[PDB]
Amino acid sequence: TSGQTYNKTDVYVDMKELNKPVKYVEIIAYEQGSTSFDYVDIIESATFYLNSDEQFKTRAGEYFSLVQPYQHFKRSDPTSNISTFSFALDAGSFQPN
Amino acid sequence: FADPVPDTATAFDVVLSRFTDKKAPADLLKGATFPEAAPYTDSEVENISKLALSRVKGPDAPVLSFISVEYAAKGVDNKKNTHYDIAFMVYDQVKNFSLKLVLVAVLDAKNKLWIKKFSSFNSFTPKDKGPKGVENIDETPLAEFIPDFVQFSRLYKDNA
Amino acid sequence: FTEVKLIINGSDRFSGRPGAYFRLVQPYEHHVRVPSKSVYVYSFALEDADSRQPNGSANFTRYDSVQLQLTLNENLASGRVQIYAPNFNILRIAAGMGGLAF
Amino acid sequence: QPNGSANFTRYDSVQLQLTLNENLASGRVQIYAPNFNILRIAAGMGGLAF
Amino acid sequence: PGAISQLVSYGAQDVYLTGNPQITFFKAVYRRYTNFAMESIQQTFDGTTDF
Amino acid sequence: PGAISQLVSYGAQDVYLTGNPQITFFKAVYRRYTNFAMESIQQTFDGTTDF
Amino acid sequence: MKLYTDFVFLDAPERIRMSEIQHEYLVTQLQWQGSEPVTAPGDPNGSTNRKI
Amino acid sequence: PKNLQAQNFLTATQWIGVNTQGSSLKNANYDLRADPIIPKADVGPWMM
Amino acid sequence: AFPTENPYKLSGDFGNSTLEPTVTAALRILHESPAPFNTEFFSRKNVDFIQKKLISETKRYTSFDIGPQNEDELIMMMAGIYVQDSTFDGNIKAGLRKLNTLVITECLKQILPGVRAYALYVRDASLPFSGGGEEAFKRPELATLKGSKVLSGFLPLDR
Repeated sequence: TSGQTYNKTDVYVDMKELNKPVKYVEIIAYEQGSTSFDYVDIIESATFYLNSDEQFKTRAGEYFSLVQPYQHFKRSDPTSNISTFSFALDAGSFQPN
Repeated sequence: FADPVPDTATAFDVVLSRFTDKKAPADLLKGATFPEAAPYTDSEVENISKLALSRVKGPDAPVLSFISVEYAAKGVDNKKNTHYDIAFMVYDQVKNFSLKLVLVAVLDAKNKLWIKKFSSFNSFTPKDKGPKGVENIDETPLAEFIPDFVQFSRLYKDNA
Repeated sequence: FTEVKLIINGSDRFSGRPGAYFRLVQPYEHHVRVPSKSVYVYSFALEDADSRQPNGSANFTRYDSVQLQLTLNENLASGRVQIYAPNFNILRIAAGMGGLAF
Repeated sequence: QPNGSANFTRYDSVQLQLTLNENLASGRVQIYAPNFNILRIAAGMGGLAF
Repeated sequence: PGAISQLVSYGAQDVYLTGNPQITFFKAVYRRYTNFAMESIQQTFDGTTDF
Repeated sequence: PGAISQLVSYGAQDVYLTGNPQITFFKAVYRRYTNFAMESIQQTFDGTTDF
Repeated sequence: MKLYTDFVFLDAPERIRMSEIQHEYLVTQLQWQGSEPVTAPGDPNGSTNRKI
Repeated sequence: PKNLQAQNFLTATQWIGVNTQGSSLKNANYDLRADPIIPKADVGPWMM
Repeated sequence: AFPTENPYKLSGDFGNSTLEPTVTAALRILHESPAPFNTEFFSRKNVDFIQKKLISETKRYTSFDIGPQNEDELIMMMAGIYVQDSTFDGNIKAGLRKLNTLVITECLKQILPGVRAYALYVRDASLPFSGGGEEAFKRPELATLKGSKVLSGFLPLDR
């Protein structure tokens, strides 16, 4: 209220506006001011809730960046810090896996 | 009493069926519907499976040795018709393996045993499951060309 | 605000437009008076100012989630933005008893 | 999906003949042979069928 | 002119490619699958997990 | 919780994706081939083989 | 050290079929043999013609 | 719409400029004459 | 509703003229001299057979009555198929049987979807949109449960 800004130790994204069957999600982070490309990994761990129920055991950020993509393409982080989470065996297939 | 082996069945299940009671007991046990179940009795079920195995003495019958019972479902109606639905493991001492058998059997008031079903746990021999399955996920089978009225192949057949 | 845009269930509700649209144009079209002052509005109703007759409304109850984007000017002080949303309900009076139905 | 195989179960004897270089050290030659089998699962039990 | 000249004069040899068509490349299709969901669950070790 | 909760929840879109299933992704399928064997066999040259 | 397994949960129609119907899967496995030959060393204990 | 006697559905557009089989014959009639017909027995691998 | 006689661009396209027979016109584009194979295939009796065969077969496959087809397009098709495939060893009947078979099949391949296409055309050319009501003018469904249960604010007592 007073206009003070404080950093969040724990920050969550509310996926409440999304009402569709989702194949996968993609997660990035970037500087608020530099609204440009070249993404950064600032995530130590992440977990997923549906109606306040855990969906899986909290995993480290490296899991989401390096491991999870195996399901689909570009499981690498040479300059990329793009992490994903899938709800399907593959993301790329046209078929609604 | 009991059921004929399904027209489609393995040889193992046809033999197990050959040893069921297809004839009614006195065909008097029609008097009440469904059992009441409140038993906490265990060892009694082991003896019913053993008795069903004691019924198999055919010249072509496998050697069957009792292992153990699970899902010992019992209850009795008020005409003293005791219903059992028993799942148990049996060891084949000649070919070296174990299977689960399903035993559905009843006792009369005199504790004589009749077997309604004796079969392998697994069923649906034909494997007609709705889902067919795909060898590749990222393969979209090419869409059938829907032909004009005549379906092509009939068109060349009609045209000499 | 240099630009204002409403997002409904993750989609643009309308194409984003300059703050002046919301300060001057919208009031012109739907209200009795154009505020002149830095007041921004957006209607989901057609030509209404209560009007003693509804003519269009947004059923926020059935929106799964809403957020609104404000593109701020470059010389603003820190402070509050209040958002008000006049809405319809049904006053239900029966058998000596009152209360408001949603 | 299999696209061919060599059935070793009926072979009398198999040898791998390796012509070596002359700048080698002593050590191991580790030979793998990925193969097919049938896994049968029934009545709550699994096992490999030979 | 255009691709029409290619479309129209498909020619005699091409009868093996475009005659009595069997499939279409222009109808995207998919098959309905069996509902499932995935969960990542941690398992534990029985015994010391060291060198 | 977990995947079990995901299976219980139901959306209308599901009738177009998981209703009346046609295939599954967890039941391995394959076809059978006449046995064949490969061999790489040397060919001979007729003529000189040089630059 | 932790082991994470991705489990698949099926709806009821398939879960029932999975239990009641028997399965036969075509699967792969590895086999191997070890051997530690002298492997044609400068050392006179070997030869370049070696069979395993 | 069943009495379609005024309609004309055939469009022989794929058949203009056709040669004897899929070869490049420079179709053009270079020989300013009759070009009589060559008999064709449908015997393939070995003509006879 | 529909005319049964077409005011052709060119009326009396083949037939109704003495200056040149149909066969001669075919022979020129073929660049071939007359031969029994040419004179029978491009004859009026064979063209009449083909026109009637196409009308009868179409009516047998479909429920639609069609008239004779644009002859200019048919004769070009006959000559086109002829050049692509004119195989005979001197057995004129066997050659004509195969060649007529190719003409009837190629023609029906155009006529059959053509009739279907036309019937659908006139369906839409006559009335606004498809005539479909709520089937066509169907807005998307939300089908989420944010507010499927309205929390009525209160429940009054029964009196």
